[PDB]
Amino acid sequence: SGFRKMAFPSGKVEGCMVQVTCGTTTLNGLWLDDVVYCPRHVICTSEDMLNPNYEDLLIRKSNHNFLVQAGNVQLRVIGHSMQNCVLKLKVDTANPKTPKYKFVRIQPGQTFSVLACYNGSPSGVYQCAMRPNFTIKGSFLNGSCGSVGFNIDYDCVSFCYMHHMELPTGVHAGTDLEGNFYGPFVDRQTAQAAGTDTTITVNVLAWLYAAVINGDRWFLNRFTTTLNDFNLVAMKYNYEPLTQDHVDILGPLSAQTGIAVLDMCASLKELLQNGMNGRTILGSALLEDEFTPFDVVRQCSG
Amino acid sequence: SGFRKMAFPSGKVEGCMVQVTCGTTTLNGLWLDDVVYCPRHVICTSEDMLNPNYEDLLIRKSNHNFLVQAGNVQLRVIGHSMQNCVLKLKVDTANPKTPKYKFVRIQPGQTFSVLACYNGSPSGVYQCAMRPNFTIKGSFLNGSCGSVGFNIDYDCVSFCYMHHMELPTGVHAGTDLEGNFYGPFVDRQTAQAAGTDTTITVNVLAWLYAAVINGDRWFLNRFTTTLNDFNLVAMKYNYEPLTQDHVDILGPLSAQTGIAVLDMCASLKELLQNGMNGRTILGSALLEDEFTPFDVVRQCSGVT
Ligand SMILES: O=C(N[C@H]1CCCC[C@H]1Nc1c(C(=O)N2CCOCC2)cc(Br)cc1[N+](=O)[O-])c1cc(=O)[nH]c2ccccc12
Ligand SMILES: O=C(N[C@H]1CCCC[C@H]1Nc1c(C(=O)N2CCOCC2)cc(Br)cc1[N+](=O)[O-])c1cc(=O)[nH]c2ccccc12
Repeated sequence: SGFRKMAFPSGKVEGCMVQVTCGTTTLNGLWLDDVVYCPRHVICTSEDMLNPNYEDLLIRKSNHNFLVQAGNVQLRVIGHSMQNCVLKLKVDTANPKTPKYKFVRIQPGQTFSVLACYNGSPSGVYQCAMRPNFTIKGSFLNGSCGSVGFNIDYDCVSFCYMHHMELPTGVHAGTDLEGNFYGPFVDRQTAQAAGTDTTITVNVLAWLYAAVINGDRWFLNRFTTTLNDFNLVAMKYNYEPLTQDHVDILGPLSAQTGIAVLDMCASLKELLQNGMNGRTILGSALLEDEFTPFDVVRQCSG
Repeated sequence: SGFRKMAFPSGKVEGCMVQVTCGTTTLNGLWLDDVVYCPRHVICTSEDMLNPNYEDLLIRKSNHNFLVQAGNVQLRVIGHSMQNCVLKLKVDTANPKTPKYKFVRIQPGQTFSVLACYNGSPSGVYQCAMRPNFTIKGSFLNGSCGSVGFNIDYDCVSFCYMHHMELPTGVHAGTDLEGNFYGPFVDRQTAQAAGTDTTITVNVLAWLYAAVINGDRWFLNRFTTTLNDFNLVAMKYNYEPLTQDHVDILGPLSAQTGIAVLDMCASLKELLQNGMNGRTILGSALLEDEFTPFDVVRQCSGVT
């Protein structure tokens, strides 16, 4: 029993973190085989960031303009190139702690663990969801760029996020490990803002199943509702529409608890237009949307 | 910017987790140097659990009744002894991945990270507080016993919790690495119940400081308070009383924000009186009490 916001164990990823310095900028790099991956803005001065020409800036650098430190050993850089917004630094030593890994690009609504790092050293791990507006509500200070987000399946690390920036509202933006940005953002110091966000409805329903699994049942009701009748109510409260595929993805949880998906929607609808009336669910006064159906199944089954 | 319930990186502890089996009972062990630590109830059948005499049960065991597995490798058990509620299995191999470590016993209100494990394999990490009633609000299933809680200070892992059981209300109880339970709980399947819990007041204040550090001031007010008036009010909301040691512990946060501790106490009093009125603080609609002052300074300063 119990339900916590649980991150994946971070050991496989700690073994890949390094410090990348170029000029006056120091940040974090990801060391996999004989390549270090890090944000391309490491090569910019603050004046460069106002309007950077990365191709032109990178040509002015040689391999010796990059210092890479893993622990107390300085890795020799033998080549450099860009892929989209990530810099790839070839080093003369392969990382012996390189795990089985893949680069994957995730969708809004999917969760992942973040290993927050500074100067190549881990500070902590936490669990994040990609918001529908493609930001993440992270915890990042100066020097955090290059920290990565990831999932683990069996022995294989799926890197999905590399951190690049903080927006004026204090939320964060980054790229996949192929350097493609999540959301309409650019690595330039210019006016940028997070769009209006919505709530990940499939994740809220999964978390309501987690609460029922853990004995919170006061919000279940006698009513039922159609998917289109629910979707019309949800859209008025800035909730993402529920698709039929979402319902199929909630099948396992509905079978475990015996509560039809549309019966849980009927409860969620009543929660949205009535509130919680001073009560809590799993220790929260808000409807939580940073647990996917798979996350609930995993934590409630090992 | 931002504020998250952040756990310590788990790598140094991941390399210490093993699987311990005795009979048909399996659970997790902690392998440090040539010793594996685990809950002593690994030697019990379910019939033994109502009124076990662990001295009598252990004397009937031999070294070869314990199978300890680290990955695909079996570790030969060469000795065994009990210390309070933990079993110490000596093995013929010292753990090459042993970190620098310490055994500590924490206070009510302090936090630590839990590496939840099953069959010797870590499956997740999260941050916990020792509640005032000496339980933790964990996430644990059958097979999780022997999972550990820990902090990191400098280069050293401070182990502070080993998991033993789940109480009827779904909260959790365990021991330090000496085998002494937190609270009045015992490793018997007898009627046990968490007492009534309280809110960790010094942690709520530290968290309000994190909100200020992150740029929010809407909950401050022009009032101050005496410490004794603050405690008279706060205890009517089932908040733990605030001591002068606590006030000194909030010093660094108070000095960084320019808000005196007793002025933050005034704000807390008003929050308890009014609630948030449809607002949130660092993403929460309730007053969070599972961040210590040291947690706040660490996450707001980038300690690695
Ligand atoms: O070091 C961080 N950022 C650097 C990294 C490389 C240089 C540009 C900058 N990134 C941004 C930012 C930005 O982060 N800031 C933060 C406030 O000051 C300026 C604007 C905004 C836009 Br718009 C575009 C970019 N960009 O294109 O890289 C940074 C990261 C973090 O998560 N949180 C922090 C908290 C405090 C201070 C710094 C950070
Ligand atoms: O395997 C777990 N526990 C086992 C470990 C071996 C000894 C007995 C039992 N510990 C207890 C418990 C207890 O946990 N339970 C669990 C529900 O059914 C019975 C009562 C209560 C008291 Br009172 C005393 C003890 N004791 O003395 O060990 C266990 C751990 C967990 O965190 N969460 C779970 C969720 C579901 C099922 C099991 C667990």
